[PDB]
Amino acid sequence: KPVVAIVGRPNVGKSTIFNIAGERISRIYSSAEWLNYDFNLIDTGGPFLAQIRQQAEIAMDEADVIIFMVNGREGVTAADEEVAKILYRTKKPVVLAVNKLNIYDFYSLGFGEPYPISGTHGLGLGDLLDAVAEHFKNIPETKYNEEVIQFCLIGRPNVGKSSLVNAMLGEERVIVSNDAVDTSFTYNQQEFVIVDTAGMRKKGKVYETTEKYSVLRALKAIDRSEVVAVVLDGEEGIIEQDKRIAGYAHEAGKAVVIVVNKWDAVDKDESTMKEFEENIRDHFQFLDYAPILFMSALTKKRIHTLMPAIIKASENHSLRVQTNVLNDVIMDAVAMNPTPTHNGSRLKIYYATQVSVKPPSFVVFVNDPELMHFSYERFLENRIRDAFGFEGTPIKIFARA
Ligand SMILES: Nc1nc2c(ncn2[C@@H]2O[C@H](COP(=O)(O)OP(=O)(O)O)[C@@H](O)[C@H]2O)c(=O)[nH]1
Ligand SMILES: Nc1nc2c(ncn2[C@@H]2O[C@H](COP(=O)(O)OP(=O)(O)O)[C@@H](O)[C@H]2O)c(=O)[nH]1
Repeated sequence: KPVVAIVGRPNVGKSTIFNIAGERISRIYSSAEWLNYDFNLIDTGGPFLAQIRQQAEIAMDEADVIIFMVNGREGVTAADEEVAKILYRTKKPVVLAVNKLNIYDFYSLGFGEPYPISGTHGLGLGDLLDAVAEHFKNIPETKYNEEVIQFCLIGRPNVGKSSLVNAMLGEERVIVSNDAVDTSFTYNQQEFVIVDTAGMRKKGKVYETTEKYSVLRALKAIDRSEVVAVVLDGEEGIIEQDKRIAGYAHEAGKAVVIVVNKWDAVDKDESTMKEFEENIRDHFQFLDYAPILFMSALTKKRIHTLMPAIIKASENHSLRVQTNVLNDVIMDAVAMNPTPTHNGSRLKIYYATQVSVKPPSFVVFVNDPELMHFSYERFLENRIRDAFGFEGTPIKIFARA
């Protein structure tokens, strides 16, 4: 079922590698017999920059996974950087392949680990194809246009999720559209989809006789979303079940916004809001990046703040940083906070780059990864946040030799 395209400037060796393909499906090719993997290929044959652009465009729309190819003998070229600069506009997985041949500043292209390959005898192909196949189980069951922002609202039953969605969808800036498990709409003319509103529209038809299926349904909604709105009940406060879904959204690397509903019903004061906020921070210690919003679906108070926060969390989730700035910020962290020694060896940081988006992920090339301690990693994380923002999203840092 899965579809794969190969993209790159001309003369990097795409034809040799492509020619992994068996027989044409009458365009689309099936994978050859020797491959222990099951997928289809899409051809992209059919001034210099605009004719490269056509290929990448088609690949981005149809392919589930994209192999980005460069030439090892040339190194990274501006032409490669341009193809890179197009491929940034997709949320579909890209895997980088270095042909003809060392593997240092291909990380600069910003797609992570470069997989070296030769086409004469197919050296490196196993590793490449394993890397591509790993993405197959994360392919969207339901497919939307690239522009659409997908988010979910999850929480415990009777926290007012349905009320919130109806309160949100009844605003002047919103236009509701017209696979009716999801709700489509625009807000300030941007397209959005709320994942799994069917499970939210379930009651009235069905008695929910146990939470265990609701929770598993919510985990699946999360898998499909870029932003997760975790809704807490203002009246009752945080109980133990709240933590599970939220931890899952965090571990899955999704953008998160915390929403406290039913704020109309708490006995307010300036102190009451700040106490509830710090209580969230104590119970949800892994969601420090997540903004907290107080609103009432009932009386419509501060409902207008929800969509701007989803947009912003979504923007930061997809943010791609410049390498020179990134390395300046990390060297500024090392200068303000000298690295801890380890018996007799000090951590040295050579170079940093971004390896992916959604969530933002960074690789730091070091001496030895073991000397990079959890606490110092957290320190780098915080320094990265102060320089770039990143509100609403987790970020990942990995040290590599
Ligand atoms: N030495 C070496 N040369 C290669 C390899 N793969 C491709 N080439 C050469 O690079 C050239 C570029 O291939 P090309 O047919 O332009 O593929 P395109 O990317 O679809 O244009 C080919 O003529 C190959 O001879 C390789 O693994 N090793
Ligand atoms: N006091 C108060 N009650 C609310 C608010 N929002 C929803 N409710 C009530 O909470 C109950 C559960 O609402 P529902 O939308 O079914 O929550 P869901 O289980 O998350 O879908 C309903 O009876 C609503 O009347 C609010 O902002 N304030």
